[PDB]
Amino acid sequence: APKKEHVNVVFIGHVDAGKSTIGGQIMYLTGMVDKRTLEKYEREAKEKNRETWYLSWALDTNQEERDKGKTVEVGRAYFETEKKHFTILDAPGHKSFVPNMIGGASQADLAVLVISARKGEFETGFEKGGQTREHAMLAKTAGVKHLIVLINKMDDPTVNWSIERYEECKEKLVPFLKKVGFSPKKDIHFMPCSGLTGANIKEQSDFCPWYTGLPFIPYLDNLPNFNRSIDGPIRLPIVDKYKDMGTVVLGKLESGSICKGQQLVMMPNKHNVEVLGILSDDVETDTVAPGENLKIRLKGIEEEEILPGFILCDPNNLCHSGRTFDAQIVIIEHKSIICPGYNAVLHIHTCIEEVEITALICLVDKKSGEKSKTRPRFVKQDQVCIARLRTAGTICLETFKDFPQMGRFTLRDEGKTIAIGKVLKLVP
Amino acid sequence: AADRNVEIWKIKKLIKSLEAARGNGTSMISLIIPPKDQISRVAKMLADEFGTASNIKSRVNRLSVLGAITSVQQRLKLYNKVPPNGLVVYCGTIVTEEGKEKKVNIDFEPFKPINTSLYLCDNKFHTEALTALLSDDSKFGFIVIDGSGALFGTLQGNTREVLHKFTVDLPKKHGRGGQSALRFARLRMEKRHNYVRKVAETAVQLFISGDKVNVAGLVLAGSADFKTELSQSDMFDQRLQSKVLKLVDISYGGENGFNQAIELSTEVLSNVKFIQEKKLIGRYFDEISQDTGKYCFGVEDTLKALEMGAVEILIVYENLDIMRYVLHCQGTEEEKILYLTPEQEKDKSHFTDKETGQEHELIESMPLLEWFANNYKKFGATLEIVTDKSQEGSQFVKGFGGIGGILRYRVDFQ
RNA sequence: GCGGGGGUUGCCGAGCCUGGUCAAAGGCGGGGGACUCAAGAUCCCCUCCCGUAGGGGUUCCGGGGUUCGAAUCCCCGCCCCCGCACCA
RNA sequence: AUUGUAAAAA
Repeated sequence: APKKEHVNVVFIGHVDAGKSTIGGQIMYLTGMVDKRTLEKYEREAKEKNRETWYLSWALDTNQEERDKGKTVEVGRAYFETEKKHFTILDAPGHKSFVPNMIGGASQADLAVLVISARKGEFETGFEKGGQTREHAMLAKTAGVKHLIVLINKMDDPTVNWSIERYEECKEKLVPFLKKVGFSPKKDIHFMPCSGLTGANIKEQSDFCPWYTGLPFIPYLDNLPNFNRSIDGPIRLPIVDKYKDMGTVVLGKLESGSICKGQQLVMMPNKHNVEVLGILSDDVETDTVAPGENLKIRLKGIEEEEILPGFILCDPNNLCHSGRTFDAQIVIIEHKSIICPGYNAVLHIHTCIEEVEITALICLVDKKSGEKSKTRPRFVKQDQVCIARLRTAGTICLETFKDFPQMGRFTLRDEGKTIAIGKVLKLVP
Repeated sequence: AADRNVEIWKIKKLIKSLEAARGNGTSMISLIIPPKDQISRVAKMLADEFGTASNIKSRVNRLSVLGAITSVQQRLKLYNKVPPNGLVVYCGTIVTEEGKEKKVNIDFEPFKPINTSLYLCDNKFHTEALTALLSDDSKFGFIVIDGSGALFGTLQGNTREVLHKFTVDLPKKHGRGGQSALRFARLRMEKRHNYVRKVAETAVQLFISGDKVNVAGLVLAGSADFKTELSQSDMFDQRLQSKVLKLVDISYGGENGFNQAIELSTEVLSNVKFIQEKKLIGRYFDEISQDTGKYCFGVEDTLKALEMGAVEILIVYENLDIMRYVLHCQGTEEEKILYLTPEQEKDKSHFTDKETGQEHELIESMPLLEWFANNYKKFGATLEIVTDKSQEGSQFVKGFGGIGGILRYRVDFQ
């Protein structure tokens, strides 16, 4: 009988964008957290002299996070609208913590890009040093295709629902998104809000008459753009590990359905393992269909050295792996020379493994897909080519042509992005 | 300086080609007579050695050991005194390529004084002492902190080496909007507390030997908040705290963030000075990123480009079977100067690549780095002999061929 | 610092108190040998530099003075060691 | 009234 859909929603934002504050509202306004709880959050924050974080302390959990008003470890919280069940993902407001940010990006399908409009906070977000770049290269890398752009901090001293700041946000993002992750101009939705007062999250503001579109909680519910459910022999990338009620494992069901009490096997590992209890998204299930962010209690031979960034797989039809591969790379800002023997760290899904380019194949154009018939010394900025790649150890991969969320990769070195990679031939 | 490039090349050669000097039995004497000793004392103690090796056991081993004490006994009376550098002698008999046998008799005076003594007869020569002649730049320690674990390692030259590393578990669940701070504090205020403790433990176990830091200093690499707690700790206090060269804010940990901690700390180590060579392979690369043209790569371009002007830096790779040959011409009374590798060289009739097949007659052959060492100052300013162990090093050898130059003008190429 | 006495050939030490009869006794050590397989006692030869014929050259700390002539006679310098004492 | 190392037993 009637099921509400299980998908997560993720908040990617400027460092100071109030990703926690909007979180705190959206649970309160859907009743998921009690009045008593808001009173206690008010009190604990005041007593340690932290007034303007009352809502933020709902998502900011750790000490350094509460203190500064933005996350460092990934945070998960459950709320329920009229059509769906959500787990909402606060992704770190600090930038040294990219492993918590990739696991937040990975569980998406849907990503909400939260931009602060405040003078100082807005402009700084679109620089190289901001978090907007690192967040857009991750959403594209995780499969995101409908971007929700939420303009926060809009009822503030220096913003009076400024249509000019709002237009500045839109205008700046269409080329910035188009450049960093190859986004098209459309499948983008804009909405002004404020997180501190909750303006335009559930009810319409009268400080803002010019925006007569839907608020955030009525919208998000009624958005049709969800592409999560994938039939096939079954696949789970591990996104998080932790002990609570038994040992628990979190990931996205990126192919098929896994029933309670049954074998998996892990990969490349080949580690036999049985489910003990299934919480799909954040409620108990015994059956669980594809596309749902799984939170499984496991029983295995190992349970505390269990590594994130490898797959669980069918026991039954286990799954492709490398450690040698050919791939298309596209050189956005090394910005200098890559020739053969170049190294970097490799992001696919929740993996972050070292990699080196063995031999360099051929040059390829952006247009038509057409390769050169000769082979080069090297490649430079704004070109594209095909290269052979060895990882340090062994990763499990699909081809981009198989499934792009296990195929699309990011060449990470410094706090920058050198190329966006597309795996073509899995060797051996 | 250009004269010490040649010395190091010689020493590399010498070192390798004295292990490749293997024999059998105890026919392979290594003798190192230290600064200003007593010629007669040594020569006598070798007549005491010949006397006991006149038993020794096993026929051909006797007779060969005798003939190899005899070679030194005769030549050691040539010397008037033990020079200030001492005498290093290596006498024996070795099998070489094609399973052929050669009586090897070496006796020299090290360029820099030898600081060790040794009379030892194995079935190969000993080469460990000659490493001390070129000696050290250091040798840094690297602590890599991350919220999943930590890693103890060193960087000596361009070589990252991993000495030790452990992983930590933290419960990443604290509630769902109604956050339990008893879940926050309970296990973490002891995981984190014991972890800065164990970092300081595994820093004192690994980076301190004989009451002193073995490495020259520590570079500390880490994610936020875990390192300003570790640096200023009382657990890290005393000797480690006073050897903190630089810190580094990094985006990842482990071996991934061991690389990123050198990228960021490059010029503060310094002088490593192999790291600074990797920087300068950086600088060659980002000439080649631009239209300004002071770059060349490969043999061909690079070569004619050194011939018709001058390089500021001439950058060559340490191992390197490419050599300068001078071939006369088959027609006689004309000649060719060509660069070959072991494969082309085996076709002694053409001495060239199989696809061309051109006829030649070789007269002399100088190793391409040795030829360069002996003329870099008449063809440019500065020479760099370079390693492959760094990501810039790796690239030089793989996709330029371990040969190129930063010129003093705008060149053009094929 | 002030004095006093010393520095010899590879080393140690005579001989220098006897200026020409000192290229320097002796010991130890080195080198060559016999000794009878090998050491190695014992003994013999050689042992400042240079030189084809016992020739040339240079010595007794460095450098001068006096003498036809000084390693040997007189003075200064450096260096060493020793007392006593202001200061070190 | 000296000193002498390394792979032999159907």
